Amino acid sequence: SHHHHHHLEVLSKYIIEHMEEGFSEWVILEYSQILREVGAENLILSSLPESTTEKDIPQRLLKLGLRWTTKDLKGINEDFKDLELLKDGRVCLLDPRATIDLQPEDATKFDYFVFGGILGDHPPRDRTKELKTAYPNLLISRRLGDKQMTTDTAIRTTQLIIKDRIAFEDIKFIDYPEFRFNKNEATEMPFRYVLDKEGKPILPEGMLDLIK
Ligand SMILES: Nc1ncnc2c1ncn2[C@@H]1O[C@H](CSCC[C@H](N)C(=O)O)[C@@H](O)[C@H]1O
Repeated sequence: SHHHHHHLEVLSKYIIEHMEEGFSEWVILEYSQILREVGAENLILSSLPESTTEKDIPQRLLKLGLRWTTKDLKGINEDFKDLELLKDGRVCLLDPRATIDLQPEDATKFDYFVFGGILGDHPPRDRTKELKTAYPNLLISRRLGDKQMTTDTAIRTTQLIIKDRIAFEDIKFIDYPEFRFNKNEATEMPFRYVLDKEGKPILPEGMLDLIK
């Protein structure tokens, strides 16, 4: 049969450079949330190890239609005909150490938004800089405020700024929220989270259950 080889993909893009070994439960929950929020057609998981095959991708992510590749930023265009050439200046790296905060007018300046697929540590190990130094002529950096976010929070904030055109200063965050389940067990999450319409921090589905 010849009809299922169709390049239907042709009919803002988010790129996560996977920088973890394998897929921990937390990574799977975060990536799942990202897929649900930006859509499988608008997300690329890149830079997976060269030995990566479909059996190495978690079934929770494949079920959501994850588009993934072992190519890095410079090779992605070979793999997806639908991805506009990643070109110098039009690719934004979201970087906690950028000088300039992302603003809605940056929607006119960039076509691709790149994030480290990193489970951040505290203190940060500044691994996102690796990305900036790996592609010195491709990427232009933008910040999302002065506090570390998880990958799914950073993508959610970027979508609020770029698609919904909301200024960074207008986004309601909660910094380092505590989740207490009894008078003796509590967990403070050392990241900045977006607040939902109900005043609660937005976490990936199942994250709360995992923390407890
Ligand atoms: N304040 C901020 N500004 C811009 N991007 C951010 C951000 N906080 C998180 N991100 C995005 O979310 C990703 C995961 S968090 C950063 C990992 C941390 N630097 C460490 O090495 O431990 C980053 O790679 C970045 O792309």
